[PDB]
Amino acid sequence: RTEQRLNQDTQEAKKWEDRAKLALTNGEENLAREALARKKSLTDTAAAYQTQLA
Amino acid sequence: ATSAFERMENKVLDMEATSQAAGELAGFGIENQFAQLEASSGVEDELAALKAS
Repeated sequence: RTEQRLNQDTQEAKKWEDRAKLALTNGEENLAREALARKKSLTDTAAAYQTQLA
Repeated sequence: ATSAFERMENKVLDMEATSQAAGELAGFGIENQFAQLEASSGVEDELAALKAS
């Protein structure tokens, strides 16, 4: 359960990098900055699940 | 969202049951080494046939 949660967050973090790239090709800085804040917070929840899994 | 949580917890129970089935073979050396030897010897036989061809 905690390993599949870690996989779900780590693929979602890569989907927020895809959303950040799409915001940069659109030219929307506020959406690119929100997508960075989504990556920062979701990689922290991934690290919490990885610590619990360890 | 509520019905998706029931689907999620059912698939988590399948993953825990799958992990328990894998743990029944973990450290069970006789079946673990038998499966490894069957796979290894099957690949070596396929490569021996490829070298003969």
